[PDB]
Amino acid sequence: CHLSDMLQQLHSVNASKPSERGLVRQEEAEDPACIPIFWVSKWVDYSDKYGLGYQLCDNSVGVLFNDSTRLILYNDGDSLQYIERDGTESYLTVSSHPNSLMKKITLLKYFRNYMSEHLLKAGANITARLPYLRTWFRTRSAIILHLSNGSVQINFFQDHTKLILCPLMAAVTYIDEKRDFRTYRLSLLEEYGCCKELASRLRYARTMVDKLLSSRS
Amino acid sequence: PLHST
Repeated sequence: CHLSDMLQQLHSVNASKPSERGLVRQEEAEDPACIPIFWVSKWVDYSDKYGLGYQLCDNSVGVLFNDSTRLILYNDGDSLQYIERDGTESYLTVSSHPNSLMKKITLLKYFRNYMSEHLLKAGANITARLPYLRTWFRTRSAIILHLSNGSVQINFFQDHTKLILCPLMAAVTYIDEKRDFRTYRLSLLEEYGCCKELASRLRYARTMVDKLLSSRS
Repeated sequence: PLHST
């Protein structure tokens, strides 16, 4: 998939030593035409029993269950997509679903209710089929989320900073500690450099992408 | 953490 492209893009920026070569002109790497369409605005890790629930920035929700199936609820509050482990998709609604999906729909509704009532929406200030969560994992320092549109999002726990990587735009959005949201073209970070903080996070991102590539299926 | 901010 496009993970290989993402890895190549990150190799290229990291190899350019963007924080170690003199005048850094990070602002000139910003490219508003690359702003992502979707990212994860909230998440709930209940994976010891059920799975990982999440909200996308369009107020849709989803769950990646521990059996590797997914349920997606569109922001209309009724339309549902069910995705099997193999990626096979079917459509239904909360109002009309097979009884076999009863338990999973109930769980989705609990996750949805929780993420409607609680937590801050990441990227809240910011305004193409709906992606689903292909896979995820967590380390001690971050949660890594891989969307079916090829995007990879990394949220760092301690300082609340976040990266949204898109291999189609070859771009990274960095959400900093003050929740400022800036989208950069990766090749322009090569061209113009960046601060050591972003540089360090892009090195970490490369390692996370290698982990995704080495743990497929 | 077990959920987001």
